[PDB]
Amino acid sequence: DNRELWKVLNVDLEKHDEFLAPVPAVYRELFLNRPNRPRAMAYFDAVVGDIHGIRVHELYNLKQEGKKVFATFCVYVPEEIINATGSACIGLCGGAQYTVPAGETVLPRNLCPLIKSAMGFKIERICPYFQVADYVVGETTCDGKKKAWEILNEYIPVYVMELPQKKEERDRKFWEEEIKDFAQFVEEKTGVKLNAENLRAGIEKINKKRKALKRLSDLRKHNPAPIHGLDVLLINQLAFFDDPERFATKVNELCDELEERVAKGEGVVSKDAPRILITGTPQPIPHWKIHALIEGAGGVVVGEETCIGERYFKDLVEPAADVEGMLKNIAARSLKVNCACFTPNTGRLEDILSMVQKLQVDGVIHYSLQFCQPYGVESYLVGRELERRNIPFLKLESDFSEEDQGQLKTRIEAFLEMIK
Amino acid sequence: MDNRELWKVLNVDLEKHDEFLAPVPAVYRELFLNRPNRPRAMAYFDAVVGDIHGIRVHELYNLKQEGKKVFATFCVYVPEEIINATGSACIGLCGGAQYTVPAGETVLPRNLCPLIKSAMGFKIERICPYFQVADYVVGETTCDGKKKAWEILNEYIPVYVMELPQKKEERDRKFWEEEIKDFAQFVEEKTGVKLNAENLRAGIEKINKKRKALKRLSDLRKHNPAPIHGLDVLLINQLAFFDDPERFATKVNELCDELEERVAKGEGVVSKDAPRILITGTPQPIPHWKIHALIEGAGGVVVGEETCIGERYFKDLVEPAADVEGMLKNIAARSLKVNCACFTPNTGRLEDILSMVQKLQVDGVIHYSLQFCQPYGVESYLVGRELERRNIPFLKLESDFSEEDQGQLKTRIEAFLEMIK
Amino acid sequence: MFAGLDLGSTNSKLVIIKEDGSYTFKVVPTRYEPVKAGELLLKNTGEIRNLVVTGYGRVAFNRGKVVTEITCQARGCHELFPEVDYILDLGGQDAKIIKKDGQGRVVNFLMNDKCAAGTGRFLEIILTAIGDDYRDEDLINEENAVPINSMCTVFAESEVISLLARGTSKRAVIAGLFKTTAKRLAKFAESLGKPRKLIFTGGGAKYPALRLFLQKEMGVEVVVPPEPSVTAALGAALIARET
Amino acid sequence: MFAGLDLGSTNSKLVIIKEDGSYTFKVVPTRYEPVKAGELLLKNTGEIRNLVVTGYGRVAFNRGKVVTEITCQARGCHELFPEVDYILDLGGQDAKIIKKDGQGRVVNFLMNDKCAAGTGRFLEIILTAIGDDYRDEDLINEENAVPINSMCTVFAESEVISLLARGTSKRAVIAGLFKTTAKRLAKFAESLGKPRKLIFTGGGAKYPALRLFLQKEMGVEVVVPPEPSVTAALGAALIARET
Ligand SMILES: Nc1ncnc2c1ncn2[C@@H]1O[C@H](COP(=O)(O)OP(=O)(O)O)[C@@H](O)[C@H]1O
Ligand SMILES: Nc1ncnc2c1ncn2[C@@H]1O[C@H](COP(=O)(O)OP(=O)(O)O)[C@@H](O)[C@H]1O
Ligand code: SF4
Ligand code: ALF
Ligand code: ALF
Ligand SMILES: [Mg+2]
Ligand SMILES: [Mg+2]
Repeated sequence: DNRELWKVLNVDLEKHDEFLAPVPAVYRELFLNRPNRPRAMAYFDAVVGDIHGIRVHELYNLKQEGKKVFATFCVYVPEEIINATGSACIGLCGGAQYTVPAGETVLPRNLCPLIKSAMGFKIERICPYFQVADYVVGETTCDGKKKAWEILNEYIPVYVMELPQKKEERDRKFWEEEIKDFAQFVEEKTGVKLNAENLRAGIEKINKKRKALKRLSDLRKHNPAPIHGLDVLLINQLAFFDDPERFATKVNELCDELEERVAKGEGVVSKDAPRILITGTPQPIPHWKIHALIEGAGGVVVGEETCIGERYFKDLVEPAADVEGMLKNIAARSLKVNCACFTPNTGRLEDILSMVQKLQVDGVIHYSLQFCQPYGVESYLVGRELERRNIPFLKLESDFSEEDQGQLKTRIEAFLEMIK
Repeated sequence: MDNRELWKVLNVDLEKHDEFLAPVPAVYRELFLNRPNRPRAMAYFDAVVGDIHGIRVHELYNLKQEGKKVFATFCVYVPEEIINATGSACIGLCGGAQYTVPAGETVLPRNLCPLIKSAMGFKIERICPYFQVADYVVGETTCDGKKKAWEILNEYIPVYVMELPQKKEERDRKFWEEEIKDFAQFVEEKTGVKLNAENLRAGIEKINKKRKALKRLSDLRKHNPAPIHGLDVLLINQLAFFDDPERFATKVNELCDELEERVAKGEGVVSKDAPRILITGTPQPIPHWKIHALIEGAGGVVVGEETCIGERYFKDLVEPAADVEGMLKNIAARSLKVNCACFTPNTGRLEDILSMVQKLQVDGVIHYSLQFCQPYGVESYLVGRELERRNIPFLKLESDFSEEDQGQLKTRIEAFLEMIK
Repeated sequence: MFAGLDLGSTNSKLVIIKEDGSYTFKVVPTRYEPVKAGELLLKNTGEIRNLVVTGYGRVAFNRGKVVTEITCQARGCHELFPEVDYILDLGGQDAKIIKKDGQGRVVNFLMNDKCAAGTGRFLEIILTAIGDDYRDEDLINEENAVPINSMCTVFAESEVISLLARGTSKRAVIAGLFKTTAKRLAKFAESLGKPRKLIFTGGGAKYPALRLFLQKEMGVEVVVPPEPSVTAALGAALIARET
Repeated sequence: MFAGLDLGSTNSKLVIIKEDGSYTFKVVPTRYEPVKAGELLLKNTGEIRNLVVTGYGRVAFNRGKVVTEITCQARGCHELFPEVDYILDLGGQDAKIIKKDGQGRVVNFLMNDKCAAGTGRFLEIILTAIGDDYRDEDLINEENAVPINSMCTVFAESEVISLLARGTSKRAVIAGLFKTTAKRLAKFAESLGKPRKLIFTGGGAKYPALRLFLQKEMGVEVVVPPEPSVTAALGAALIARET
């Protein structure tokens, strides 16, 4: 059962129990006791309820079959290539304050919580996913991650993809070559050669998952909102852990239910509630705080311009007949992601403005984690443009510590009061 | 009013510029002029400081009057050699002053590197005559804060962004070569001076000579007793980014001559037994003198700086090439030898540190990096760990441009000095 | 008759507007227990028709219409200074810059970032320790207003310790803290636009040297309500009556 | 007699050792004026033949041999526990982890970063503000300590205000502050190598709950001097005798 699996993975059982102990109460308060949630949330509720169970069993069984488990922290790492071989790709961006002090044993305290928390999970041996992973694929995005990989490599082999910092022709070729080098790495480690059939199948599997999430995002444009944003965030978070085929089926089953709600004009709020767009950094599970506060004040979050959100699923791979072309197309897909580690990053602004209009947003909340300098600095020019377009804008920052609620509530609620 | 008239023509905010400048002479008096046993050849640089915003700014302005250009840079990777080949000037404008930090924070996060916030503020407030005279800013894709700040800075002065790779493998080396060739075209376009073998070799020799003079002074600090205080050499390395390369090189070489005379008589600035300290980490732009001032006011002597205002600036010289194409490739390779924490891994920087501990007879290494500097902040872990494995005393410090944390820094430094007595 | 209760981090304030349009006000320390402070303030109040509760303790008080201190401060300051569009409210834990329209409604606002929390409480604490057995009138022309880190109260506290540890004057440090705070708050109060005139309210406005330094830095007139502690509570009471 | 005078951020402490080898101590608050405190302390103590002064006030107090508090602390802790190689000193503004050898010599040390400054003073402030009607008996019996941000005292204060504002029990908050402080200090006390045994000293070691919570995080034996306040001053006095 679960506890024997964690033992074989060399999980620190006591620290892990301590980490998981408060989670059911929080999930009860923020999810299960919230009314009018779609029936199709039951699958995702059960995933959270056994978050370190059945999926971790699946990954362990894949390794005993000779497959591998690749851990990633950025949407730029090509899931299509890993899944082509029948290995697993999981995303282990950290979202927990519990592990931050452990991360600070080797990292500066003035650093993104996402990075510190992930490092602490691996160091304390608290996470069964991090324990079952064979490899970490890092990328050269923000400063903290780039330099963290050097340290993390002492605990788990880290392969570091060099992502460039512009999107010119030279950059796109450089990234193409990085993608082909990574393809070779995967082949070597798995012993599974990429060919037209298995790469096509891997592309198809991940396009299906993205398409599912795109379908769910689109349904949020309706009025009244058919689903609270917090439920969608959760679903986008679990995209990084779940089986992609099952996950896509369950997302699509939810969309069918939401379509019926839309057809009957049913929603989770009244048509007068303020519709909010979140933009900024990803919110990894269980960093639910900002959604929870907005929707507990009577707002509804109707989209996330973030990598646990729109930036993850909006762009699909285009098909091609051979491996060479599919690999070029996989590189191109990821370079559509308008992350603030690129300069300039004007496409992200275009995305935000388009989402405001497609989602009929009453206000934009720009949320970035403390000490995330790419999104922290870029927030100035984003705010300046939304201001001159008369789009209400609130800039928020926090870390994973859950108890700064009062400060965040006053700022959020004053904003909602203002835009009513 | 020769200087104030020029500043008025540069649209300097004259009121704030005086208030910026008003406190500096007393500091310089205290940390430099009243300090005993300084080489006679410090007189030149002392004079530069005394008129820090005059002679040189006038020269730059006169250069613009003749159709040449002034390029402002913030990182040693930008090739001074290409700019200088055309006759145009290159100056480094990394910020070192708390005064402009609030101004920088009007457009930047407050928990960002002070180097960046101070530079942003100088331009926003129109405080700095050098920043006011500069035609262009050349920004590089190094740390997060600088790369994203350039996008904001472009609203105030045109910014050309060079993309530096993040590794040093063959594909990175070729990439950087292409960026250097792109930059060369930009300088040719803005100056109207097409580069050729003649003026590009000339540009290389001029900066190679400045680098060589700085290398020469660096090697002389290896002697015991130390012939010069590290604070004076920090100053010189700071002024290398403002001064005329030729005049600067000549005056550094004149200083080295006097220091050789000191070495030849066993003359030093401190006793034989004073702790010999290596600084490593981020650059310390003028007037960020605090750390050196505190180490040496506590009886130590700084004998080297493993930083870009220091060893990383002058260690590597361009190698000769016959034609323009080969010189551009060699310029590119010179700067790619700099072992900045923005590259991964950055194992050369650790080899340089060990090499300088041995050559400079160092008793302790003080790793100083600016608050919220994440590349050097993070890399500090592995650096201190390897110096620990090698039984090299190691002290990690951090601070910003605010001067009144002296008490905290003194206790840390002095306990370290006591530990390595 | 119409009540506004402002349960702040530091002080709790009650304004009562009577039928004849006049009003009374009471302030008591919160003592980290806003429920107790509100019951105490409402003790013996009389029959209340409408109540609005604001401040941090609004999340816990079990009756009254809830409204944020931003909206209340705008409304209250509008009652006093309809002709001034910008408001700086300095409390014990938060700083707020607010721009209001000709009806006193919020057009835009900004609160302190996380690293700027706690400015007012730090001023309260350090002034009690190193006293100010001088009178405010003397900090204004200090020759040495030593500059003190503006980053946060942790960095500032460090510098205060080192400065007094080496013998710097008490007054010079006090002057330095007020000037640094004023310089930071001057930039802050320009975040929504350059005010032609500024209302400075909240308890932090009760430091006359802070107001003078702020006004000199901003270069425009800074008006302080006759009782800056209660302006947000007045706004709550006005909203309660309007409601 | 040989005297050691530790002029710290928060308290100033005096140790006098006779020829016998017995010693007396005296402690007074620094009140931001180290010279005064040292003057007050040394009065009527009898003439001193050697003096070592340590702490923030050491320079300004223009008497004696000046030695840093890192070296003094190692000395005075070595007298009491020569078999323990590691020392955690928590004062009012600084935290320090010290590794000494079998002879008492400091072989490595580490002091808190800037954002970790002022931990001790914050605990004193907070305990005062929230008082503690509660007995220290309790914080160990606390089944629902609330984790508080470990970044710095600014972020921790913000959370304390939020928790009490919404009705969290002071006991849950106080227990959470010590626990979180213990967790960070435990990791901090391993920066120099993981000790098999730890000395915990300074005024911070006087909080009973911090001792227990620290030991439980460390997972190894913790020993606390009889008078943690004065061990740095004893080190200074032992150095005055030796010098
Ligand atoms: N004489 C004084 N006593 C106490 N606090 C004062 C005094 N004068 C000014 N203040 C300031 O008033 C602040 C509290 O202001 P207030 O607006 O009541 O705070 P809040 O609404 O956040 O509870 C304190 O932090 C302090 O900085
Ligand atoms: N009863 C108490 N009163 C005051 N402070 C206490 C008490 N018990 C423990 N302390 C702690 O002791 C600290 C003072 O420690 P000390 O070592 O004297 O400081 P320093 O050497 O830095 O002046 C305070 O900041 C506080 O956290
Ligand atoms: S100590 Fe200051 S700078 Fe550091 S995180 Fe806290 S408030 Fe920010
Ligand atoms: F309640 Al406050 F600033 F802390 F108004
Ligand atoms: F003086 Al201290 F910790 F602040 F010993
Ligand atoms: Mg208030
Ligand atoms: Mg002490």
